[PDB]
Amino acid sequence: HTLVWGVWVNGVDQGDGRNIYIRSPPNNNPVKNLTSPDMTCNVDNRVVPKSVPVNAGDTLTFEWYHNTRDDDIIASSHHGPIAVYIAPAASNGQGNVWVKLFEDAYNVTNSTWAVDRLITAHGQHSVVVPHVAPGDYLFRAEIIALHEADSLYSQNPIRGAQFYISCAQITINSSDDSTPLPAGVPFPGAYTDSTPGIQFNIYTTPATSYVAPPPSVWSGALGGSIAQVGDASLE
Ligand SMILES: OC[C@H]1O[C@@H](O[C@H]2[C@H](O)[C@@H](O)[C@H](O[C@H]3[C@H](O)[C@@H](O)[C@H](O)O[C@@H]3CO)O[C@@H]2CO)[C@H](O)[C@@H](O)[C@@H]1O
Ligand SMILES: OC[C@H]1O[C@@H](O[C@H]2[C@H](O)[C@@H](O)[C@H](O)O[C@@H]2CO)[C@H](O)[C@@H](O)[C@@H]1O
Ligand SMILES: [Cl-]
Ligand SMILES: [Cl-]
Ligand SMILES: [Cu+2]
Repeated sequence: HTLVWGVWVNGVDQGDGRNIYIRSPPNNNPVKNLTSPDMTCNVDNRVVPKSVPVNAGDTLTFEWYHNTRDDDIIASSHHGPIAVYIAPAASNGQGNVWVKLFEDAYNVTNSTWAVDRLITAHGQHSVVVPHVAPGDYLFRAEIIALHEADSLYSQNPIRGAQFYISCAQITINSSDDSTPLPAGVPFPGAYTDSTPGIQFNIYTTPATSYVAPPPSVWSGALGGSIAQVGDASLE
């Protein structure tokens, strides 16, 4: 159970974005039905009044929290990967539009899941804004908690992979468009019961064998991190 509080741009806090520039759901419960319309941008996908201005090459940091800002972030049980996707905003996240900018699943070097590192990072993970066409975008940050993913939700709706999905409205102002955004995948639709990384038993299957759900990270993506970029406690 986790939500996005807001974003930072080049280490500058853009302030509380909930229901303002984040398409916030009413609560931190997960989405679990892979064919749900809720897979796009969680259960309350609608235009919110603001979009955060960025330029190509800016560091864009998502900040998650559990109950209050800069708390436990997400229950430690919720091991799993983190991904960020981008789609043009006029799509409203519909159709073949979502392009993956970031993936971090299990780090063999550190012996930690992305979620484990997200907690240590006070809920902060970042991407480099890509060199796409100037305009309005949705950045879809997705945490998959795998602690009940040994079952398919479609088998047993009390369990399944858990999707914590948050869509931020971002406006890309200055961009040379050196990497035009291609068509991408649909949500719902990209993940199915047979997709690698959706059904996974973390109790019996080593995390060294985990394969995150496709799609692969786009060739235009410039990278990211899971690391504290801003200190919320200084405000
Ligand atoms: O035993 C089932 C699994 O429970 C996980 O804890 C979650 C609880 O089941 C869930 O009810 C609770 O939901 C809270 C939420 O955390 C809180 O922010 C909100 O204000 O109220 C909700 C309703 O009470 O969330 C926790 C996760 O934080 C365990 O983490 C898991 O190990 C266990 O298998
Ligand atoms: O960040 C580690 C993460 O990498 C995943 O592979 C990506 C990589 O992140 C990205 O830089 C490159 O552009 O594409 C590949 C393929 O999608 C990998 O799938 C994860 O297991 C790993 O934790
Ligand atoms: Cl939970
Ligand atoms: Cl959310
Ligand atoms: Cu939870």
